[PDB]
Amino acid sequence: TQNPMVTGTSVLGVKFEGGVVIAADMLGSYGSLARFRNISRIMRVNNSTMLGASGDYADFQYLKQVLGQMVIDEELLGDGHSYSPRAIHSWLTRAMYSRRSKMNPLWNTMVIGGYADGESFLGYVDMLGVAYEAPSLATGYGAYLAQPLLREVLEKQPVLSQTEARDLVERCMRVLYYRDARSYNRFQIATVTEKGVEIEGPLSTETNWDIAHMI
Amino acid sequence: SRRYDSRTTIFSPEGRLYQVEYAMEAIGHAGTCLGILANDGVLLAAERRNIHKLLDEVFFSEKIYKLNEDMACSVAGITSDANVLTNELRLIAQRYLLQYQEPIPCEQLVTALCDIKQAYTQFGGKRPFGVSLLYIGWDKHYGFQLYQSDPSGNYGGWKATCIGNNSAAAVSMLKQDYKEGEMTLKSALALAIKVLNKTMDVSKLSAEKVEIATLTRENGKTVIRVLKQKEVEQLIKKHEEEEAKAEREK
Amino acid sequence: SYDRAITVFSPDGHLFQVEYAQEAVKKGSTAVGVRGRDIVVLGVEKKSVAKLQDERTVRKICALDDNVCMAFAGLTADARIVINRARVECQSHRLTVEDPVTVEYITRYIASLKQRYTQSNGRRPFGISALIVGFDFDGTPRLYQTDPSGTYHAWKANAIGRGAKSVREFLEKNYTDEAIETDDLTIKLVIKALLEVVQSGGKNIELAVMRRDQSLKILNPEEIEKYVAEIEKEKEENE
Amino acid sequence: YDRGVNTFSPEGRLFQVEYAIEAIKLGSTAIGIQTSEGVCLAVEKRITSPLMEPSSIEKIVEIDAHIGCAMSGLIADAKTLIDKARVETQNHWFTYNETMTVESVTQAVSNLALQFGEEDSRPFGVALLFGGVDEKGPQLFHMDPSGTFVQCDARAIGSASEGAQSSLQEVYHKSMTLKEAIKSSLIILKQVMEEKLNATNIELATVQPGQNFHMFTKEELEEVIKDI
Amino acid sequence: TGYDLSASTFSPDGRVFQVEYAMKAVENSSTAIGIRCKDGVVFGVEKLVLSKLYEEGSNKRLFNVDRHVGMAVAGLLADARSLADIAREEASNFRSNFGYNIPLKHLADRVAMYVHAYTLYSAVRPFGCSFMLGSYSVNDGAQLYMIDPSGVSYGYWGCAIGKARQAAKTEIEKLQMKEMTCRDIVKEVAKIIYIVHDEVKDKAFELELSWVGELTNGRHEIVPKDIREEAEKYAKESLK
Amino acid sequence: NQYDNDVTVWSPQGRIHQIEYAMEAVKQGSATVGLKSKTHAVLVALKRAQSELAAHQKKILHVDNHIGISIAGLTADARLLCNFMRQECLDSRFVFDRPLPVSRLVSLIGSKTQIPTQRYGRRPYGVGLLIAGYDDMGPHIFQTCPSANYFDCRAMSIGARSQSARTYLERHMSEFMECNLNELVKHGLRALRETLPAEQDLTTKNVSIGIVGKDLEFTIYDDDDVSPFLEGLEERPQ
Amino acid sequence: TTTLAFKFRHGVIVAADSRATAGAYIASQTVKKVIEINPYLLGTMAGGAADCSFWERLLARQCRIYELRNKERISVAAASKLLANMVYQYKGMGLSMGTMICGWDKRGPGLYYVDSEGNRISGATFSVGSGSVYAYGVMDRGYSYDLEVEQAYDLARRAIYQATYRDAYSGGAVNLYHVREDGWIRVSSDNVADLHEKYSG
Amino acid sequence: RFSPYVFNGGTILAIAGEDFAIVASDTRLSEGFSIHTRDSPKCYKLTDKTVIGCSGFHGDCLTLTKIIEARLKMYKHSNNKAMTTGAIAAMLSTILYSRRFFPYYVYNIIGGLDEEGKGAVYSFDPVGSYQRDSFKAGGSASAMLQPLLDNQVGFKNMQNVEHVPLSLDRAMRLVKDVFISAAERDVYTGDALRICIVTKEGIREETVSLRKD
Amino acid sequence: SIMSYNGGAVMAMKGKNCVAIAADRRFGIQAQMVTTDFQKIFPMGDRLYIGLAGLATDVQTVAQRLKFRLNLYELKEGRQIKPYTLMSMVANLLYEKRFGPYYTEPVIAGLDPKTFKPFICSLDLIGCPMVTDDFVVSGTCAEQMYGMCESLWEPNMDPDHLFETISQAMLNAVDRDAVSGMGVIVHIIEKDKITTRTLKARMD
Repeated sequence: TQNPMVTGTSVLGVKFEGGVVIAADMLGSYGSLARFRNISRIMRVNNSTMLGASGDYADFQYLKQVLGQMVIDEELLGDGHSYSPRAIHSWLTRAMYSRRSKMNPLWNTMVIGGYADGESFLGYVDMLGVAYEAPSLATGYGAYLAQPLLREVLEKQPVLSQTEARDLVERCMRVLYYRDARSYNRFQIATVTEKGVEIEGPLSTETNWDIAHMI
Repeated sequence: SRRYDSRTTIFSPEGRLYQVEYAMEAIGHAGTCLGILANDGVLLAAERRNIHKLLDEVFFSEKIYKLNEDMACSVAGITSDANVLTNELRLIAQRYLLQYQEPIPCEQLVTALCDIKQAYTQFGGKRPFGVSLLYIGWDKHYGFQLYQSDPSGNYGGWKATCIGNNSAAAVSMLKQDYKEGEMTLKSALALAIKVLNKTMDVSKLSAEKVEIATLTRENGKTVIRVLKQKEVEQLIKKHEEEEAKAEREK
Repeated sequence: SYDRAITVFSPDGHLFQVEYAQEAVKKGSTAVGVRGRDIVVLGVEKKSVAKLQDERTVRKICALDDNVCMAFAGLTADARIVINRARVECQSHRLTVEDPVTVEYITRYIASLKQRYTQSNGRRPFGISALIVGFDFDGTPRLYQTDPSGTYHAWKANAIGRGAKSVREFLEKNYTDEAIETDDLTIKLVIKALLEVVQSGGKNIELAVMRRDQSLKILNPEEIEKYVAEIEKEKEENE
Repeated sequence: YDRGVNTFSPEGRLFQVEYAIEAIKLGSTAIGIQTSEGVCLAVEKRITSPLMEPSSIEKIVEIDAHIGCAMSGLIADAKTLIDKARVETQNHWFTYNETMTVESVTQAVSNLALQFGEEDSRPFGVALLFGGVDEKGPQLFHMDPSGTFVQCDARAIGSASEGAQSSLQEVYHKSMTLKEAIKSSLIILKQVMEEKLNATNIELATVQPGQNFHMFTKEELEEVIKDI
Repeated sequence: TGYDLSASTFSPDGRVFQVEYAMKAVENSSTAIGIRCKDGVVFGVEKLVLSKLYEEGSNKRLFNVDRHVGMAVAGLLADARSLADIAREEASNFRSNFGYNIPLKHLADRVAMYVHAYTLYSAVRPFGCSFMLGSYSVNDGAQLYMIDPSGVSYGYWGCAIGKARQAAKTEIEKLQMKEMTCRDIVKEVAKIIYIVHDEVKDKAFELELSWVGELTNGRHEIVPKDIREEAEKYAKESLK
Repeated sequence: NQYDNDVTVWSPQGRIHQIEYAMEAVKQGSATVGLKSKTHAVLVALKRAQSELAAHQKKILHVDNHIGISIAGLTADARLLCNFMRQECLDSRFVFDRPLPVSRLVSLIGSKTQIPTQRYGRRPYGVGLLIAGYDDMGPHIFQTCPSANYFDCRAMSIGARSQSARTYLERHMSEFMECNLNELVKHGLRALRETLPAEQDLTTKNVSIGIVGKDLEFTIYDDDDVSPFLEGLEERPQ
Repeated sequence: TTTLAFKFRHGVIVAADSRATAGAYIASQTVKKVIEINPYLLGTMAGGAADCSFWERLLARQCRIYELRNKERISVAAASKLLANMVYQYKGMGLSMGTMICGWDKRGPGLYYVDSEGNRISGATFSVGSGSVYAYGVMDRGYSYDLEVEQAYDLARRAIYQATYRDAYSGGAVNLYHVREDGWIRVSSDNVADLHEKYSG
Repeated sequence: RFSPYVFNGGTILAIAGEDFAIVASDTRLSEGFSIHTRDSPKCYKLTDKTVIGCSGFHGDCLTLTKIIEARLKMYKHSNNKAMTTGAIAAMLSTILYSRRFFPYYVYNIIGGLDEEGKGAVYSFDPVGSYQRDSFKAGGSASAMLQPLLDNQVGFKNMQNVEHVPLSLDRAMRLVKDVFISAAERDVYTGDALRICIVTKEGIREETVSLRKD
Repeated sequence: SIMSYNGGAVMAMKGKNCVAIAADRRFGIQAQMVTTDFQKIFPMGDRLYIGLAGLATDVQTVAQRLKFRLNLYELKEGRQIKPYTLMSMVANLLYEKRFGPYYTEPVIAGLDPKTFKPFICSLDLIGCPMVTDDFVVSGTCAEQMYGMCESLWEPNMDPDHLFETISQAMLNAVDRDAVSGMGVIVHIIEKDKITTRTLKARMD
């Protein structure tokens, strides 16, 4: 892919006590045009891991097709094994690096949140094969805007509960609605626990416009 | 898969070949040809195996295959096995001319064919060629030349030759009546009429059953001559006159 | 594409096809060759000309380079592929390393070519056995031989063809260094040895020498009459 | 009389590789002995004619500077294996700057000992002895056309391979020295060959940790015969 | 004889014995039966314990091709795992190209052409396997198919593969099949296995049961086997 | 007998005899015994010697940090499947960054050995692989065959006179779950000693033991550290 | 980077500097630029360091196999011919290699010059590098075929010193080898800062 | 267009001791003007006696690490032993040259003990050349660290300064001082300083904090 | 341009019962001549020639590839080649190198092998045939050659005035050209004989 046609935007993610919460919005844009107002940008991998992505959306449907097949392939064996969230993060890194080595990359930026064996996992995947782990991740302009809000609380208090982490994402998604030119007031929140993967509905923020009277 | 193979590649338990000897005995039947040079010019003798009176004979050319502006050949064996070889050897002589812009010498053209005929005997189990043939030609290095070919890929230089099994007795005549450089081109022609008189068991040597093609050197043209049917007949009547003349001593 | 093996093992532990093609070498004409200290010599026998035909095309002694000379047995067509292959390799060796080709190098090329030509699938072996004579740099004359198995092998005198062991038995009682002293005596040595071959009436003997500083020079059919004359004169002193 | 090249026996073994072991029996004999001081090695040339040049027939062929070889069987089939074993040691040094060990040489050799077939030929007909000195001291190994690779203390193969191995078990122990093992080997050689022992019938090859190469010019050979 | 070597030569009366030989090679294996109710398909495979020979749960002949498609193989064992790898591979390409679940009618046809392809050439042999195909869909119903080593593939309401084939299908038709729910059929299939195969041949045998249908939401899985245990209790009421 | 030549040709009885001949090639190799506890998996092998001066041919070989295999039969088919075995372990280590579970690796072997048992001009692999290792759910003992029928067993033995080796196992298979390593190993080598003539057993030159455990990488012992295991044995009765 | 090589009555003298840079930054001062191939051959380094280090190491692979097959050491003109053919296959792809080949041969001394541009010339004196032109002038003023061993050492030693003094990229230490008939031998390895005090007075 | 390269940062230091080897690196992984993480060490324990450092483009660093880890296992199953320090450096040079016309963008330093228990440091380049040195510093802050160790460890440009061998404890405070001065002037030098010490008894790790700006 | 690298000019003209063809003699590289004997007209059988102009590589290359296919055609058949058959043969040979084209423009002149009927045609560098009834021209100095033949050609002309018309057409057009000159050779063929003359041109 040389030119991304229909693109996504920033995706957030942060660990908490016994789970990882990931939120992203529901807009696909073609340049300055907000063309597709209602799409899903979060894929629920089987039971303990979870994927969101930015960048080109047509490439995201391709990886949604491939990863969806591989999970079915192990379940049909039925030997009592599964892919860990780290193994998918390891697999997806080699997929990106081999793709860019042929000078024909996949224009994406992917965030993997997982929770297995009582361990919250949060992994980053770049288009250029750059991958790491972090207690809080942000893509796009969220790495410029929401990422200072994430690291400020986590360096003050390292651990978080579920309600503290869920409220803190809604504050960062509010800020991205103000300062990002290509955002939208309709987002969905996905959360892994030990009970499984649950995806919330099309939530929205509440803005403040009291400074408009100040000339 | 494995029991259907014919194994035309293994040697004989005697320690020789086994399939080529079967092929070389087909050449002796179905055809009889020869050629003779001793001076400027060279002839080729042919024989009509099928002489039925409902053929067209509209090719106006025959077993003499003019493969070059300086060379031709006379073939005997399986008939359309030659048409693979004549079209192939015609193009070897022509790709040489593309490479050098100079006509092909008669020696190394024969070596090009004999490497092809050997290659089916070396490897594969492909059926080998049941084809032996002759060569006539002029070059810048030795002039007029004759060459015999074999199905085995063997060749050699000759001055009087043989193909057919009936012409094995002609070799006994060619040892008896050959000269050393006295080929006036009537003595060479009356000898060839004398050979095919005794060898070919068809009586009186009808002019339609045989064929003669000659190659003479012009100033720079190398005229290849396929002589017509009228002058065959006066050459036969010349040879019949010499037989009636020579029997006067008895 | 022909995926079928020709040469396999026998229950007694031998190969069929290698010891099955050496009889074709035994049905060829004989050609012997010795070496001196300065002039090598090799002579084919059994010319068997048709006495009215050409002879410059039935040559059984050729050269790969200006150093190396050939002589073989077996069938005619298989030698032509091996010779025209080895002319390419000895000339491509000079395109590499700029020396002339040593005579031991070209025998390893032929024997390795003939070995994989039996190891592979769907391929008849060759049926020839060559003599390779050369006097390389430093001027040391030596000769080798081949085999349809592909074993290069250095001798001081060789005999092949139909009647090889009889001529080798003649040289077996002929180990004299005095015959390798004079050059014309060494040529008369081969002419006496080729006289033990079939009829050898001075006409079927085609010999060729090389004085290690010159290309191969075939003796004319007058020195063959001259050397057979002095061999008859040397045989007359038996009384 | 024409069965498969790739077919098991009804008893269950094989067809053709069993015949390959029989092909070793018609070759000349060879003796190699591993000592704690080094590896000595011996072979018989089997001279046919005095017209034949003797040094053109070799059995000891160097593989690397510290690894020798010994062959018995079909000659030019062994020449394929020698040329590969030389190359694959050079691939080892020009990718690792170290010498390939004596065991790990034969691992690469015995991979295509049994790879004959149609896609992707016949099995080979030579048995080999590999001596050499490496970081585990001097070593000695033995292989076969069936790819069965093993380490031996003192293996003897060839036509007289049976009577050699029986006599060798009498005279061998673990605390041998070098020159004691050298003259003990040729005593076995003159019992198993038919010609008189001289400077032309046999040849030796002795590799040491100190004397790092195998170095057996002639007339050292006559020095040992006059001392026995 | 003389005509039965390759699979590319016809007999002088008009058939191929290499296919005929491989059919009764399937006959020497143990009994695997299959049946469908009005809202599901029930599988049942007798498995023989020789002396110990395995940890129980080894090499079960009830494979799992797709989420809604199951196997019940018999005959030779190693080639059955090869056909399972073909059928899993075929259902993935239908998913990738066409974007929905594979119908069982096509999945039978694509496999049976692949089985047919090894009956035409001398380079390969025919398969020595035979199996079943069960599925369920709310837009289609419950379907049950059957493939011989020759490649004939069509439907059944019930079938049996193994040594006990004709003796095992005599009591299958004695049942009612239309009005039954498959949970009733689970304890029915237990007794057909338990009636046949007296312990004179083999003393130890063991029963597997696979089960796809409307209760399983279309997904294929094994029965709760150690759970509820009404297979063996209701089967051993055949004492008289 | 004429239909007993190629792998492709079926029998008129329906038994391809080329596979049945390859089962005989496994019975010519030396015996070996593998078994497992709840928490450990130990396989014990027996070596042979070609001569007195020759070293003993090794049997157990390391593959991965938890998978190690035993061998029986040919040696070309040994190393040819071994190079395929080491290759597949480091691939999923390179791709997924995790060790392979033992069960689905063996399914790759049955797919690997399937093709030369069906096409023309290809022998089956005469081989006797006993496989031990950990997946995430404990020890496993697997065995293979040239017919490619892999078996999830708990204790088996393959090779020459393993008939007597199996008989010792079922009369002590109940003990093979609660006991720890010191008697788990010497339960196993009590089974090898009936695969022998009655005058030699285990004299520190012909036995090797490989153990894989929970906190234990797959470790091979040979003839010097085997000597702590070879003490505390009763002799054979008569 | 400055190397030179010249042959005379008593063999071949090879000298080089030891500085490898990176733009305006000096990577190291102790780079051994004269690559030792055999006990009887020597190679140099010019331009691309990894290009000269790889292919001369690959050239040593072929020379060792040639000795095992032919029971003879390779000749000097042979090794230069093999190196020219390997580099020609990558012509136009941007290889930097201007090395020299030195060694004793059966025909006497041997000195050749191989470029990455397919150049293969023989000769008597050569000088390769960015500061090579500063070495031609001082050497040709002092060169003779009939020199002594101690004389030829001091000529090549100062010639490297005059190059590094003028050039910016050349510097470090002066390595000095001597190719003799039996084989090469290391002479010395001198620092430029020590030579500066020697040639000051 | 799609440019396949980007710079990430990091700084690697190695010192060949008399019987030890010290490898140090920071933990900042940056890109452009932003910080991805503050915990990303560049130390990698290859064997018990060899630690490698990898800087430059991070996507090639993850790839090149996993290639070497496979070939260590391929060596051991083929040769029944482990690689030495110099054998890994000889192997790595062919791997880096194997992509000559599409190179890695990775600066490599291998430190560790030899087969005699002495410190060996091998520096590298993104195309494949290497040499053995006493100390090298690679990465973004490589120019701010080379001339200082020339004064301290190399004892250059000092009159009447003796040549004492560097002890272990003196080498520890030399490493801890240079990364403080590097963090003041470089923007890529991060927070945690992972220090690996390879002795003849094992590998010890140690983490020292720096300024967090 | 690439066509103007060596230059040249080929002209053919149809007469009453005869046909004439002519070309120049100069071989040069862009300013610098080399020789005056570069052949550009090649015989293809009797009473049928061909002329080539453009890049001198493709002049010598195509004339040998066409001769390669021609001798194979006249040996598979017994007859000679017809002029329409040759035009289809050349148009095949140029179109095969559709994207790596030969830089030449052929001109074919000849008679009927049965009657006295003449034939002229010219082709593009990729192989579009074009038959006329009066004249065809090719080369760098094309526009000067159109100005001659549009003002001098007459329909029914004896072989004498046909020679005088094509001579004045070449000598006035090529002397106006810079990179072409150094002599003009003229072939005038008819049913019974072939006449070849060389004209007296400006050698500057």
